[PDB]
Amino acid sequence: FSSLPSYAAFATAQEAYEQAVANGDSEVVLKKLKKSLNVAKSEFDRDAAMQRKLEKMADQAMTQMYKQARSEDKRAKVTSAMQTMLFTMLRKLDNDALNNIINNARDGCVPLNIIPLTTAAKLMVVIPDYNTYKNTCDGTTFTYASALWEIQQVVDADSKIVQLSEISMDNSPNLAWPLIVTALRAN
Amino acid sequence: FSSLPSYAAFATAQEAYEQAVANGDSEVVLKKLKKSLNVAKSEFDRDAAMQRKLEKMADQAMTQMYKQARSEDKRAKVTSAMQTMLFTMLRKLDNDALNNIINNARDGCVPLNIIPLTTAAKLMVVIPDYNTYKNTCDGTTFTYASALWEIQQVVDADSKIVQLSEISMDNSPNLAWPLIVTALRA
Amino acid sequence: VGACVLCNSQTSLRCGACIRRPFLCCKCCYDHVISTSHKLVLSVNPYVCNAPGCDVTDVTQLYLGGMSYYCKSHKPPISFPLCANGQVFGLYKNTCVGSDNVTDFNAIATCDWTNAGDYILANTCTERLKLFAAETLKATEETFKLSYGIATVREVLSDRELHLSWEVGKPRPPLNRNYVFTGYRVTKNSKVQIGEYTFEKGAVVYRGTTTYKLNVGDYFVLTSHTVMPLSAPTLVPQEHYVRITGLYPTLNISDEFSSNVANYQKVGMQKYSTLQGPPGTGKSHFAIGLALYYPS
Amino acid sequence: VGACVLCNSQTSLRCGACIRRPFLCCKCCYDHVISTSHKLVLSVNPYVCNAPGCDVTDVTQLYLGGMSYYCKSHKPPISFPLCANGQVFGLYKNTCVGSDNVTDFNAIATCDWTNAGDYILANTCTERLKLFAAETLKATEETFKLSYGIATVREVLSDRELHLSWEVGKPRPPLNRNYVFTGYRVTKNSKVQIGEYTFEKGAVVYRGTTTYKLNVGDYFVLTSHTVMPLSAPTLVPQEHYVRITGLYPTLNISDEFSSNVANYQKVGMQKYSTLQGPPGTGKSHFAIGLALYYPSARIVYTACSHAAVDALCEKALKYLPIDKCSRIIPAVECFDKFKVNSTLEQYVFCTVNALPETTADIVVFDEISMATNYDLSVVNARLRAKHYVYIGDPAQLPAPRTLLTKGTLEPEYFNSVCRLMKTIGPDMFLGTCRRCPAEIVDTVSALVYDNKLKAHKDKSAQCFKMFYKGVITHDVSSAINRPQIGVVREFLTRNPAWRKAVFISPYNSQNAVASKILGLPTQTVDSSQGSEYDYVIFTQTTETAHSCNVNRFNVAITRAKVGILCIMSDRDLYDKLQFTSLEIP
RNA sequence: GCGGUAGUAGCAUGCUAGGGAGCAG
RNA sequence: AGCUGCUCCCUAGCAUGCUACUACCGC
Ligand SMILES: [Zn+2]
Ligand SMILES: [Zn+2]
Ligand SMILES: [Zn+2]
Ligand SMILES: [Zn+2]
Ligand SMILES: [Zn+2]
Ligand SMILES: [Zn+2]
Repeated sequence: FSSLPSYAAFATAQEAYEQAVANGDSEVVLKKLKKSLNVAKSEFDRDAAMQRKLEKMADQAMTQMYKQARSEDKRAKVTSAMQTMLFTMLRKLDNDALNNIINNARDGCVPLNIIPLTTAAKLMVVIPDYNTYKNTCDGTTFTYASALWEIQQVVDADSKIVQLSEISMDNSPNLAWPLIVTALRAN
Repeated sequence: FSSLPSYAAFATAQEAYEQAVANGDSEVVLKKLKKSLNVAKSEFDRDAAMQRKLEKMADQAMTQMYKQARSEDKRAKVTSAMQTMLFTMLRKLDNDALNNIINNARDGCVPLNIIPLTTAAKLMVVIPDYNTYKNTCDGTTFTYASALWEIQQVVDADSKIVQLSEISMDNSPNLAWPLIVTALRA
Repeated sequence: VGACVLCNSQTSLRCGACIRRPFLCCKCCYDHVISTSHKLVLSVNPYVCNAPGCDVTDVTQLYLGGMSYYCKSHKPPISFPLCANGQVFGLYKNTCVGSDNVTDFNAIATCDWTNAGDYILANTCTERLKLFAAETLKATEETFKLSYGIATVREVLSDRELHLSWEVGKPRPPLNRNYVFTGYRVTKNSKVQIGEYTFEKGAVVYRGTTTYKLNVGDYFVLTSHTVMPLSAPTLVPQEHYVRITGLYPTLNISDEFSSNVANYQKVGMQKYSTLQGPPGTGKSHFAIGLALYYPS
Repeated sequence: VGACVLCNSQTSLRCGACIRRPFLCCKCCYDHVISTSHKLVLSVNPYVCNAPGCDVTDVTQLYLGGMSYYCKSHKPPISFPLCANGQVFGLYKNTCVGSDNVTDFNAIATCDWTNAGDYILANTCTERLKLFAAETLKATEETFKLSYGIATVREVLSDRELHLSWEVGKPRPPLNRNYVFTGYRVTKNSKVQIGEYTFEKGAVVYRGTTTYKLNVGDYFVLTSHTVMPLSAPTLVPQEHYVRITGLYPTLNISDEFSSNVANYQKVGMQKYSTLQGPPGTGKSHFAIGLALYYPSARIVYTACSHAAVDALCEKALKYLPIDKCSRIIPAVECFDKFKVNSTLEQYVFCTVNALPETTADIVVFDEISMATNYDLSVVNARLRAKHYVYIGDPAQLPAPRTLLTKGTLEPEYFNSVCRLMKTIGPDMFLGTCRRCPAEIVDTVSALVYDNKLKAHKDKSAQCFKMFYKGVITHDVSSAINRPQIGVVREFLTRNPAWRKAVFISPYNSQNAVASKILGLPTQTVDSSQGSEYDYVIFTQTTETAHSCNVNRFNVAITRAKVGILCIMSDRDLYDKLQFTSLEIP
C-alpha cells in the first residue's frame, strides 16, 4: 500500500506539517497541521486497510476455484478408468454358450449363479488335504457340475508347480497343503 | 525482550514522566507525556508481541521437523535394532538350554530342522569339524539342547554313510567333514 | 484448463458468446471482450449475476461479491471489479503475457465467413489461430446446414421420383449432391435409418445410396457430426535430412516408374513435399511406385 | 542428516539445484546459495511455496508461514524470513561454523569440467571437497554419455559390419572403444540383453564382446550405473613405523627378485609408498615378489580395468600357489582359472568395480595412472590394510577425459597419488627394464623420468625415426593422413621380415584403412599397456595434443624390445628423440 | 467533562475447518 | 482397507464478546 492516491496526499500533509513546524510560526499552525494529520489519517485508514482485506478475499476465491478445477479433473480421470475397465472385462465373457443359455430362458433373465456353472472355461479347485484330494480330483480327469474336466498345472501355497506323481499318501506331509488344482473344460 | 529499539524510546518517556511526577509542576505539560508516552507503549507492545510469538512459532516448527527426522531415521534401521535387542534379551534370559544351542551355533552346530520336543521324532545337526565332535557326541549319546539323543546315521557330505567307530583324530582328515548326524530324543 | 489462443499462456477462461468456446488468458480474454461483441466469459464457473432473476451477461457490469459474481444493484457493500487493470479476473493471473495484435482473433471471432476476404484472413493469421479459422468455418456451416427446411415426402410418383414438401420458415438447399441428406424411418416411437440421399427436381428425383422403397410422410435431414477441436498443426515444420533415413532402397526397378524413381529419390530424404499434381499423369501410379520403391 | 561439505558441521540441508545434492550447514548453505546460481535448498522437507499453483524455487523469496514455507503474496500476516543473519533456517542451527573460503566449492558446484583449470581445481581444493570434485566430474559425464543418439541398427550387410541410424536431435559419440555401448534385444514386451559392443565405421563395423547374430531394428545405448558417494579420502595419511610390523620375513630368496627384495624392505615398514612404475620392468614381477617375500599375507591384486589385473593373474599361474588364489568378476570374459567369488583368501584378483568389502594385509594396485580420485579412494573404502602398494606411473597413461577440451592436464594433477610422486618424489621404483634396448631406455630416461632408466642389453640399431611433414584430413572423430600411409607403402617392400611389425596408431580408423591397404594388426595408443611386441611400426600423424603428448606416446615407443618405427612429423620430439634416421623415398 | 464512531493491541468464549493419538461396540 | 460414538493435543479462520490505547465529531 504505497502507490495509492492517498500516499501522495498524506505525504503532502506531513510535508506541510514538518515545513511549518521547522518554521514554527503560530499555535494555529500546529492546530492546522494536527487537524490535517487527523483527517488525512482517515485517508490511510480506509484507502490502505479495506483494500488490504480485498486481497485476502480475492486470494481465498482464487484458491477455492483452483481446488474445484482439480476436483472436476479427477472426475474425468475416474470416469475414463471405469469405462475402460468395463469395456475390457466385457471382452472375455461373450462366448456363444452365453447366447445359448440366455436365448432359452422364458424371459431372458437367468440367475447369476448358473452363468459360470454352465459357461466357464476353467475350473479352480482348492483342496485342504490328500483325503479330500482323493475324492475330488483323483487322476488326470474328473467330473464336476455335470461336465468333464481335465487337469493341468497343479500348484500349492507357495505357488510352485507340483507334478501329479508326487501326491501319494506318504509324500503328502511334505507339501504346502492348500493345493489349488486348475482344470480345463473337456469336450 | 529489551534489546529492541522501541524500548529506548519507552525508557526516555518513562524517565520524563518520572521527572514530571517528581516535580508535579503543570497539568497539560505532563499531559503531553500521556499523548507521547501512552503512545510509547503502542509501538512497543506491538513490536514486542509479534516477535515473541515468532519465537515460539520457530520453536514449534523446529520440534516438528526434528521429530519427523527422527521418525524417518528410526523406521530405516529396524532390521539391525531388532536383532541387537533380541540378543541382549537372550543373554539376559540366562537359560542353559538356550546358551548350549547358541554357543553350538556360534561354532557350527546348526540344526537342519525344527528341534523336536516329543520323546520320539528326528533331529539332524551339522558338524563341520572334529573338535566340535569331541564335546557333543560321546560314543552313542548325543548331547544337545541340554537333552540326551541317540546317534544313528552319521554321514559325510558326499552322501556316503560313514560308520561311528571310524570317527577318530588320525583318520578324521579322510572324510567330507560337514557331517549330518541324525538322532532321536530320549 | 489449458493454454489460450493467441498467447498460449496457461489460462482457465473461455469466451461464452464466442463460436467455439476457446481458452483465453486474463489480459488476452479482456482484449477479446472489448475488441468484439463477445461479451460472455465462462471460467470454471459462469460469470453471471447469481442473484435471483438477473439477465446481465456482460462481464463489465459484473462485480465480485462474496462467493459469486454480482451485478450493479445486487451487490453487497463489499465488492471488487472483475474487469480491472485491463485483465479480467481469472485463474493463472500473473502468468498472462497478452497479445500485441489481437484484432485478427477478434476478426475471426466476429467473422461470418461470407466474403473472400474472410478466407484471406483464414489463411493469413498464425498457426493455431488459423486452425481455429478452419474450426469456426466448419462450425458455422454445420450449424447452417440444418437451418434449412426438411425434405418431407408427400406422395410416391414412381421409382426414382417423389414429391417433397418443406417446412415453413426456412429455405431449400440447392438441387445437387453437394448437400448430402440422410433420412430415418418415422415410426410410432422415433425415426430410424433410411440412408444418405440427394434430391433434384424431376416431381423430385431422388438419388439414393442404396435400393429402398419410400412411403408418404417420411422425411430427410442434412445431418452434422460433432466437430471436436484439433491437436496437430496444418503440417509439420520442414527439415531436409542428409540422406534417406530409416528406409532401405530397392534392388531393381521396372520401367513404368523410372521417371517416378528420380522423384522418390528426394522425398525419402526429407520430411514432406507438396506434389504438383496435374490431373491424370499417373498419379495413383506415382503413389503405388512409392511402395514399389520401398515395399516393407 | 549429517555433516556439511566444507565445515563438516552436523546439519540437515541439501542444495536442490546442486549436482549431487550434498549436505550443507545453515551459514554454509546460505554462503552457497548466494555465491552460486544454486538457488534450491532441500531439507527434511522441500523449501518451495506450498500454496497451490506456485513456481518460486529460490529460497530468498520464500518466507515461513505456519507449518510451511510461503512466497511473497501467499503468506499469512504472521511470517518470518527464512533467509536471515546470513544463515538460512535449518536444523542444527547454532552448531554451524561456516567456511571462510567458500568460492572454491561454489566453483566446483558451478563447474562444467570443460577446461584444464577445472581439473586443477578438482585436485587443489581440500579433502572431501576434492572427493566431491571427483563425484561431480563423473556424475556430469555419465549424465552426458546418454545425451547422445541411440545406435539403432538398420541393415545386416554381413559379419562384423552393420548399418547404423541415430536418433534425431542428439549427436553421434566417437567411433572408438572409449565409449563402450551395451545392447538389449527389443521384443514385443521390453528390451533384454545383447551385451557390450563398440562401433567403428566399416557400413558400421561392430566389435562385439561375444559371438552373436543381430537383425534389423535392434539398438544399443551407452549405459550408466548408479554412482553413490564414497566414504574415505583418496589415501590415508602417511606414517613411518620403526620396523616391519604385523609381517614375518622370509628365510631365503630367489635371484629374480633381489633388486625387488631390497625394495620391499621399506614398503613393509610404513603403510604406503608410491612406486615409480616405468613400463615393463617387471612390474607384475614386483607384485608377485611381494607374496614371494611374504607368503602368508593377503595381497590384493587389483586394477582399474580387468585387462590390467589379468597381467597380475598371468604371473599367478606360474609363481603363485593357486590353492590360495581368487578371481573376482561379477556376472565379461577374462582370466577365470581361479575360484570365482572367494572372499577370504590370500590372493584376490579383481577390478575396482567389483572388489567386495573386505580386510586384507597388503594391496597391489596396478596402473595408478589410468584411475581418477574416485576409484583410488573407493579402494580405501574397500580396504584399510596394513600396507599399500601403488603400481602404475603417470608418465604412462591417464583415463581418457571426455570433457577435457581446452588445455592438457599435466603429470602433476591426474590424481592424488600423482601429487607426491614428483613433489616429495617416489618412494620406490625398479630400474631393470626387462624390455627395452639401449636405443629406447636412454631416450626415455632423459624424457621425464629424471635421467633414471639404465640400459638393459644393447643398441639394437633396429629402431627407426624419419622426419616428415604430412597433410591431414579429418572428418568426424578421426584423422587420416594418406601420404604417411604412403611412406609405409614403400618401406615394407625391401624387407621380407618386417611383415610382422604390428601397426600402432593414434586413431584406430586411419590404421583401419591402412590395414585395408596393408593388412597389419591394429593397436590403440590409449590402452596399449599389457602387451609388448618385438617389432612394431607407428605414425604420430599429428602435432596437436593427442600423439605428441610426451607420456601418451612414451608408451607407444617403450613397448618394443629390438626395433620400432616412428615416423615423426613434428619438431617437438625430433630434436628430443634420437634413433637412426633414413632419407625420404 | 460526557457520548458516539473510526482505529490498534491484548484477552475470553463459542463455532467451523484441517492434522495427530487414544478408548468402547 | 469397515460403521459409529466419546475424549485429549496442535494450528488456522470467521464471527461474537470483553478490556485497554489513539484519532474524529458534536454536545
Ligand atoms: Zn469470443
Ligand atoms: Zn492470451
Ligand atoms: Zn443482478
Ligand atoms: Zn550447490
Ligand atoms: Zn558448512
Ligand atoms: Zn507462492
